[PDB]
Amino acid sequence: ISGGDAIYSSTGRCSLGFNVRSGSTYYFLTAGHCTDGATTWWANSARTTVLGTTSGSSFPNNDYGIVRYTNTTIPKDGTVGGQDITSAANATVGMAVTRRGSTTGTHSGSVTALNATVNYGGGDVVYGMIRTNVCAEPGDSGGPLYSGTRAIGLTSGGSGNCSSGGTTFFQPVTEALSAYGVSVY
Amino acid sequence: VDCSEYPKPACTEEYRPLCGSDNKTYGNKCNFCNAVVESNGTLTLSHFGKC
Repeated sequence: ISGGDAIYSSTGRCSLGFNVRSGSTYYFLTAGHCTDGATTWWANSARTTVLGTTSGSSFPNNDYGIVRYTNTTIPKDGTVGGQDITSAANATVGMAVTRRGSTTGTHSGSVTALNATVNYGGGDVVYGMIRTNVCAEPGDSGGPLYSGTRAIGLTSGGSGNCSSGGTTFFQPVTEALSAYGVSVY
Repeated sequence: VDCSEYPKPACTEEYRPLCGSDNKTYGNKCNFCNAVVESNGTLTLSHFGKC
C-alpha cells in the first residue's frame, strides 16, 4: 500500500498520505479530519484487511493524523503510486506539484499561495495551509501532494472539482513529520 | 442533514456519500449542501449512501 491508496475507517474512506517510520516502527500519515474519532483503519471496504490504529490526530487548527501499522505482512512502499519519495520539502509559490488520491487518481498544478486559512465551519478552522490550483474530490482527503521525489503536503480540502477545475488546500507535511518524530523513506 | 450553515467556501474531502434527488451521489455532506444552495433550494436528499 502506498501514498494515494484508499483507507477505510468505521466512518468513511480517505487516502493514505505517506508511509513514514521512526526506528523500526511504521506508520502512515493521513488527514487529521480523517483520524479524528477513528480508531482502526482497514485497506478495503469490506474491512477484512487491517492496517493499524490511530496514534495521533490534529484537527482542526492543523490537519494531520498518523496511524501505527499493526499489519505485519502488508507491503509498506515509500512511494506514491509507483513514484519514489526520498525527502520532504517546503512548498513555495510557483512550485509544480502533483496530488494523488483514492477517488480521482493523479492530478497536477501548482502552489498559488502559502499560509492560507480555511474555515470549514462550526469552529473547524485550519491555518497555515498551502493553496493550489489542483482539484480534489471526496475520498481524496489525506492523500499526498508531492513534487518529483519530494513530499510536500497532505490533502485537506477545497472547492470545485476535477471536471471543471478547482482549488485545493494541503497541510504542509514537514509540520507533521516534526510533530511525530517520523520521517519519509 | 441540515444545510442551514451553507454555503461554505471549502469542504474537507472524506468520502461518506449521500444520494441526491438528481440521482447524483454527493461525496459528503459538505458537498451535498453546497449543491443544495447552488440549486437555490431545489435539490433534496433522496437517501443516505450512494445512489
